[PDB]
Amino acid sequence: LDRADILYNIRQTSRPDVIPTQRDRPVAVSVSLKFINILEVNEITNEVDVVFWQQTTWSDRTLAWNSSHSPDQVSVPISSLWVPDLAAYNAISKPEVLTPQLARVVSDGEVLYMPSIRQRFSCDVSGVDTESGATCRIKIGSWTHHSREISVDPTDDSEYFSQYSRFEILDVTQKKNSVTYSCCPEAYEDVEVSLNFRKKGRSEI
Amino acid sequence: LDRADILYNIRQTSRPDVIPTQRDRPVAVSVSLKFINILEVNEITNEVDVVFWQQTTWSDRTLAWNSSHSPDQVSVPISSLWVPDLAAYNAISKPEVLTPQLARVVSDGEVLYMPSIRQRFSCDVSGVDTESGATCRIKIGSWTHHSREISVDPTDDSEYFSQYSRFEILDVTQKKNSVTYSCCPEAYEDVEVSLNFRKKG
Amino acid sequence: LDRADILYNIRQTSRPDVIPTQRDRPVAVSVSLKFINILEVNEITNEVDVVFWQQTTWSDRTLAWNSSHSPDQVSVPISSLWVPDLAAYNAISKPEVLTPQLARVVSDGEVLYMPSIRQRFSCDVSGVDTESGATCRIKIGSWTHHSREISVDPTTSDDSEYFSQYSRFEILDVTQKKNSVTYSCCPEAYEDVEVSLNFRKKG
Amino acid sequence: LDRADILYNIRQTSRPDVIPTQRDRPVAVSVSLKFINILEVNEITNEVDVVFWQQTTWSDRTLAWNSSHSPDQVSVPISSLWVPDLAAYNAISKPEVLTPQLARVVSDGEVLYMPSIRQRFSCDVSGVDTESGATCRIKIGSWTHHSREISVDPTDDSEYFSQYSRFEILDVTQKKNSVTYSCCPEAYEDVEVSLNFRKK
Amino acid sequence: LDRADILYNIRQTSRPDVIPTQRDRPVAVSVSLKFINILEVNEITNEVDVVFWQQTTWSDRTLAWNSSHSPDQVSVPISSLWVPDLAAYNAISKPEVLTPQLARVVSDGEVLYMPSIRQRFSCDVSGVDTESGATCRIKIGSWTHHSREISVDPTSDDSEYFSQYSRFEILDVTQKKNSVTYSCCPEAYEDVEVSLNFRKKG
Ligand SMILES: FC(F)(F)c1ccc(OC2CCNCC2)cc1
Ligand SMILES: FC(F)(F)c1ccc(OC2CCNCC2)cc1
Ligand SMILES: FC(F)(F)c1ccc(OC2CCNCC2)cc1
Ligand SMILES: FC(F)(F)c1ccc(OC2CCNCC2)cc1
Ligand SMILES: *[C@@H]1O[C@H](CO)[C@@H](O)[C@H](O)[C@H]1NC(C)=O
Ligand SMILES: *[C@@H]1O[C@H](CO)[C@@H](O)[C@H](O)[C@H]1NC(C)=O
Ligand SMILES: *[C@@H]1O[C@H](CO)[C@@H](O)[C@H](O)[C@H]1NC(C)=O
Repeated sequence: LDRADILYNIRQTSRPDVIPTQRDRPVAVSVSLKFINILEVNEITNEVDVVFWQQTTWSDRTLAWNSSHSPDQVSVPISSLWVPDLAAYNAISKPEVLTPQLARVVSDGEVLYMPSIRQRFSCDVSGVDTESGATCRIKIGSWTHHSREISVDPTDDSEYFSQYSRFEILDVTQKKNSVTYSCCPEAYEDVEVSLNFRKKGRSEI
Repeated sequence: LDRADILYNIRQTSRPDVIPTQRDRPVAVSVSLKFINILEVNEITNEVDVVFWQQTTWSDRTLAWNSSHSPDQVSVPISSLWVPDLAAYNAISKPEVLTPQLARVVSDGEVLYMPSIRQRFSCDVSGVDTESGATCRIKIGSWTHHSREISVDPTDDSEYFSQYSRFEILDVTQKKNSVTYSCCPEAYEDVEVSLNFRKKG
Repeated sequence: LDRADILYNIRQTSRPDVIPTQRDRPVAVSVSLKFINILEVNEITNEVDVVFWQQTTWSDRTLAWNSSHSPDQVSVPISSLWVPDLAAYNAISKPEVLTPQLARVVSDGEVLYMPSIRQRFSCDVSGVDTESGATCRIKIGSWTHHSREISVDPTTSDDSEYFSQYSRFEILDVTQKKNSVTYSCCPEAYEDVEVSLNFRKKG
Repeated sequence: LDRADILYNIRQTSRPDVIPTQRDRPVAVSVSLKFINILEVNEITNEVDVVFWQQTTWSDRTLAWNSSHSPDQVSVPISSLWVPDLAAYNAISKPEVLTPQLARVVSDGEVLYMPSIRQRFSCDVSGVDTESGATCRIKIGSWTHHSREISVDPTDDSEYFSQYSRFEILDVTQKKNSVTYSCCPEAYEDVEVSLNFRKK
Repeated sequence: LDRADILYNIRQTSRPDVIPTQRDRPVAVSVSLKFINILEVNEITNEVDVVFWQQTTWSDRTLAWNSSHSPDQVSVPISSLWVPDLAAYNAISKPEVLTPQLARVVSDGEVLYMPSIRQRFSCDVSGVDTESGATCRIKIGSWTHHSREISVDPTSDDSEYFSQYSRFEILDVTQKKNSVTYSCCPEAYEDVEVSLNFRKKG
């Protein structure tokens, strides 16, 4: 197969509305945020404006092809794929996608989607101007798929962080959690990302 | 049936433009706001910028399937479903939907749609910096379907509200009302949501 | 007929690009603004930010059905209908439509479309802080259809009936009058409704 | 023919990606800006926010019909027409179109497209608070078509300016410019609009 | 062939989702920024708002036609073409495209795409108010195609198209080839690093 044949097959049999569950087991979605910049912090309102790469991986076996004498991977527009309906539960702006909306599909059906996102959050900005810094927690999970349909798992903290930010990263921790909504008995899995950061140049003058 | 068959059937037959009235009774729509954040308040202009989850449920029997050896629920893009034409009558900004535009459909045709919305309102902000706080009333009902076509029913306070807001919720009440427009004799049902909130000390 | 049949017929025979003229008479479009809020006023720049319901009615006989044992009215997405190409000639922002983009269609082909719009205008804000107030004129007409294709008419109810009690401003008077403009370029006249909003800052 | 038949024919045989050149002559595009408002001026940054009607006309003979017992003109959505790929070379914001995106098509194939646009420009704002005023020059041309494919020609310009603006128009001049760049052998046309305005 | 036939052929067959690799060589993409304006600079936050022409060229032989008694070039909407998935790795805003989204296609399959973009960047603004000025580095490369699929190469006066009305002036522009690696994957991504040396006029 060549790239043209693989992309044709995906475009033609793309069920983007259909979650690719295998034998009624959940789709395992891995999520890791790589922080690139912290642009605005407001200690009065407890709001932060951040740029991050949202590394997202899952399997969709309906995409798979025989890689013998074929590409091992192709770039696919996400409009041609099912993508997990992830939301940041404490976002106060829509995610602004800064990058081309293409995912990488591996011949075994693994999908890697990593948009660069600018987004504003409600989180704890207290201590940003101190040595120990602020800890802003961001919670990401499926909006509509509970734990029997989607599982969410986490996958240098400053490796891609801008050296030119007014802020610096002290630590990033990413832990699995579970939330319940009042309407409904099912739990939703989430990743809770704790961004420990502080303002550069905190000497009193 | 599997998910692929159910979603195919819904996409092919759901009639998103067709209100799913049964035997000329109104469609019963339930609406409840869960307040998540209060972002900006202006006591001079009487404007508030709020984030809320708009829990919306109704029945559409045209979506129903036999759940024997089948999923009991599916996630469906709202572009493939009829959705009630709800509007906040005192909104001064378009609703900004922060979440994926998917609804949950149950095999009996019950639909659950709960977008996270950021929206600005004209309401009473007087007393926000006092112990008793401000009471901002938000009115939500059908833009085009009167009470013979859509009924709106409300059916805890602070449960999902951000601990990091500058504001705190003292009380939320959600009560059924009716409005009439000058053009037309028919009443439109609404839910009136009273948000009692104050600036934290 | 049921709602499903009527909406199917409209969706299938919808010519949304085709003005529904009858026997080469103009389409009579009625426009009435119901002011809901005055949000920002700048007396230096002569700019106002207003929210209004734009009550818009016209006839499209291609939509009509026999109402015997049928609904008298249905809700239709405006993407399935011809709608008049109305513009506010002194708007300085795009109209922000706050409401679901549905119209009501009556079995005789009458259409009622009433979006809630937030929009900014260039108009006379002088006198806003006085007892007699400011008079801001908003002109709304067809962008491309002259008077032989579209006529715009005010309708024949309290000016403040839907106006927010929480606005910093109050309405003293609203008048809505028919106006015609003829440009040097072109022989044809373009109709508008001129809406005069007399308002002031509350004491 | 009636309006329904003409609009059907246009929608069905619309090649909106195909420039309507006749016998390898350029498409003659006329552009005139009618200034409506000057909203924000910054003399420090040399930026202005303006509202104008962009009167745009050209011929597309593929649209033409016999006007005997037929309308002389119809309103057509611009998504059903070829439109010139005009850009304002000194714009610093996307054009905000304030009006319905319809053009008028005449039975001889003339197209009249006149959007109301709000747009921000980088131009000379120096002297805005003086008697002689500022002169802000706006250059509009085809982004991808050289002079053998599109010619741009100027066609009152101040007549419909808002009496309520903080600013007033002293003069508008609109001239043709033809530019050959070092990169490329072909000439590109533009219209250069000089807006002489001042604070009242 | 006339323009209508060429544009019909491209619209029917161009495969915009398909990278036009020849015999498993990478697609050679040339990228050069022409700076038009510097609109806002913040020395505290190290942010700049810039307008530039992103001159972008590559070959797609699936677009080619016989130019005998035919146009040598046509204008094509980029929705009908494969375009490289270029991103500015240090952008902090979406690219605002100010121009019609059309490319020029030459009869040999060369594509020339040059959008005018307004975009905000995180870069070194230190020294902007000094004689030596600031040097702001912008890195542009493929978001999803590594060096075996896309190669990036740089291709007049640095101020030739720069606005005389900017508060800033350009001292120098240099454009060099580099490579980046991401943690997920062993493969390198080629980029152009554009160094904009500029200062405040006043
Ligand atoms: F002011 C008010 F709340 F009492 C009110 C709200 C809405 C309203 O009419 C709407 C009914 C749905 N379609 C048209 C507008 C009348 C009064
Ligand atoms: F300025 C002018 F005289 F050149 C001019 C102005 C307007 C015009 O047509 C208007 C009437 C139809 N709706 C908006 C444009 C033609 C010429
Ligand atoms: F600089 C350049 F070589 F990249 C370049 C410059 C100008 C140019 O054409 C102009 C006229 C047509 N619209 C774009 C600018 C093309 C390339
Ligand atoms: F920071 C940096 F410049 F060193 C850098 C930039 C980009 C990068 O990886 C991207 C390559 C294409 N896929 C998305 C990530 C790694 C480092
Ligand atoms: C993949 O292709 C190879 C080589 O042609 C062959 O061994 C095999 O049939 C294929 N594998 C599967 C699982 O279909
Ligand atoms: C539903 O499923 C069961 C199991 O096959 C079937 O026997 C029954 O008739 C069905 N009933 C309805 C009403 O769908
Ligand atoms: C292109 O067409 C011309 C004229 O019809 C013909 O002479 C020639 O063989 C063609 N050229 C190529 C390289 O195919």
